[PDB]
Amino acid sequence: ELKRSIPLLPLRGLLVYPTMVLHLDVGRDKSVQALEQAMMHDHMIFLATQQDISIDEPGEDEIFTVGTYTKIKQMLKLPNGTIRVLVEGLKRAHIVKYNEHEDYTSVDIQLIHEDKDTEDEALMRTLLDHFDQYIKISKKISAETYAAVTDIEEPGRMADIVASHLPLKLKDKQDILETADVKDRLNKVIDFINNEKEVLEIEK
Repeated sequence: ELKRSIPLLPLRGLLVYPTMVLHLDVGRDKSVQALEQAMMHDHMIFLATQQDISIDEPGEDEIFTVGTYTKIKQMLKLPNGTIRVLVEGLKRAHIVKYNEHEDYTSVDIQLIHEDKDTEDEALMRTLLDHFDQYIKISKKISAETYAAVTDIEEPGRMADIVASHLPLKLKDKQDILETADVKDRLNKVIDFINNEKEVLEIEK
């Protein structure tokens, strides 16, 4: 099944699956044009993740070929010229023709099909069990960690140890190591925790 001339929206550091519903804040000129172009027609767009998160104008080489045929549900034009859109993934599809225009990129795609056994039911039971084991195990580990860190009397040592358990990029951990001053170190770690807390709430 073929869909011609679908406006392309390259995602950075984010992947949308069919049936997922989320808000997106769009700013790249060529991305807001793609949105605006879709709203002038059937409200459909093609979301495809960029491979290199640092590129601002990705060519076909820099986007994955398979992505998600998507529906714009609500679109809001912000003060600054940015757009806040609510989208819903519908179907997976693959780029089959790349129409790079001046204002935005457009793409021809072919919808991909799948598609409930009694095997499938077992596998789901297994998926849920392992997922639950993994949730249970994180909860258990992090608790033991909180209790260990609780009994630490030295500020410098508490800042280091708490930093070593947070999901921080290495360069951030290195920053902590490179912060000799204990008060400065504690502050940075507190701040890191806040970011990690805010990021969690963002992804939800």
